[PDB]
Formats: sequence, C-alpha cells, structure tokens
Amino acid sequence: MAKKDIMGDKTVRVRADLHHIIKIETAKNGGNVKEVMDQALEEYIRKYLPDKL
Amino acid sequence: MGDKTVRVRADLHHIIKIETAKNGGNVKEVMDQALEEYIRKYLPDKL
Amino acid sequence: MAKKDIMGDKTVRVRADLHHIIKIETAKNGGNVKEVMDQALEEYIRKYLPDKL
Amino acid sequence: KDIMGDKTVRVRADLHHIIKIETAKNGGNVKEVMDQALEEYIRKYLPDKL
DNA sequence: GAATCACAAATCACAAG
DNA sequence: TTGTGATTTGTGATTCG
DNA sequence: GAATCACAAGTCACAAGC
DNA sequence: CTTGTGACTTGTGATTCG
Repeated sequence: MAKKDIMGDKTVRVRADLHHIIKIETAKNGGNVKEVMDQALEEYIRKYLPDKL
Repeated sequence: MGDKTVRVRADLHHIIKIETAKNGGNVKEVMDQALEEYIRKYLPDKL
Repeated sequence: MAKKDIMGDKTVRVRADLHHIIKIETAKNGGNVKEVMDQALEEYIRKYLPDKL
Repeated sequence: KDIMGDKTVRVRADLHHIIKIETAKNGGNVKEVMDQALEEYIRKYLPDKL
C-alpha cells in the first residue's frame, strides 16, 4: 500500500523479556525480530483499530 | 529486565500515534500488548 | 584505545552451522556475532601468531 | 558429505589484516583461518554445541 | 568460478639430404 | 620428403577474490 | 571459488515531556 | 523518572573479481 510501500521504519520501545523470547526464537528458527513485531503490531491494529487499516 | 528497542513500519507506528494522542495511552503500551498477544497466539509454550 | 576506538570492520564468510551456534548462544546469553568473531580471532592470533599483536 | 554453506560476519579490521598478510605471505586464505578460529572458540567455550 | 600463466603438442616452413 | 626451429593454439594447473 | 559491498536489521544514548 | 526517536552499529544476501 502507498503508505507502507513509501514510508520508512520507526523506532519503538518494548518490554525486554518479550523481546528476548522473540530473539531466541528467530535465532533458532528462521526470521528476524522486526518481521515479528510488524506482524504482532498489524494483528493488534486489525483487531482493535480495524478501520485505521 | 526493562525495555529493548525495535524499528517498525512507520505507517503502523503512525496509526498508533494518532490513536494514543486522540484517546489515551502511549506507543510502548501498545507494543508490549501487541507482542504479548502475538506470543500467546503463536508461541504459548514460551511461559 | 585511540587506535581501537576509531577501528572499523572487515567482513568475512564463515561456515553456516558455526555461525548458527553463535547466533543462538549470543541471542540467549548476550553479545553479538561480531563481538565473538573479534574475541575468537584475537585468541587465535594470540595462540599461533603472538608476534603480530 | 561435509559440504557446508557460508555466512557473512564482521571482524575488526586490524585482525583481518594480520591474517591477510600472514596467509598472503605463507599461503592459505582468510576464510580458512577465520573458520578455524571460530571452530576453536566454540570448542573452548561451547564444546557441547560442537 | 573466470582469467591468466606455462607449457606441451599441433601447424607451418624453408633447406638439405 | 622430412627433420629442426620457429610459431601458434588447446588445456590443465594456478592465481585472484 | 574467496572477497567485498550496500542495504536491511538491530542497538544506543541523547531528547522530550511526564 | 519513563518514553520517544534519529544516529549509528551490526548483520548478511547480493555482487564482484578473476
């Protein structure tokens, strides 16, 4: 989407313990943290702020 | 433990600013929740 | 250290399974791949090539 | 077989140089050495994993 | 995983045998 | 005609990254 | 095939304002 | 203080070079 396609990334804070779990996971299996964050965040929005996306 | 930093898609971060400005809250709250709800949904094992 | 504070990085390619071990260990117990590369290589040069340090 | 793929990593510049000169001088390449140093690290500190 | 060294074996070539 | 030297070409081993 | 590059992910440490 | 963020570091697939 235009706004996704074109805009950049933006730094955000997160609970370390939650973060760490994800980092361990990705180190083991595939992927990377941002990837999961972006999904986690998207799924939040689609559920709690459906119209905004 | 405390906080870690993550870069996320600016178009989503945008949506969250607007909302937390308009109704209550802050960006960190949403992340913390979003991640916990994700981790529960897909990696519940990790207790 | 002055020399060491402005010291840059070269990139090198290592066996994947070795990398994967480090990826996992660091993600669990802190540190990062580069940190480990540096220590590993210094200890090796110190071991077999002490002149060059 | 022990065919195995690779992964790019960073190393401090001066150290890489010391290898690049020694291997240039008396044969070998950096990749070999850089692997050997890594394997030996892993045996020192993470032998279980090896 | 191509380029360039280095060296062996075809290709030629004029002259003598 | 055919043996010697000069000459070019194919190719396996080797360098550079 | 080793070596290097450049663009993405990840972290840091000052900035804003609670 | 806690939270927000741009500058900087680290990570690594893509690309070069021969």
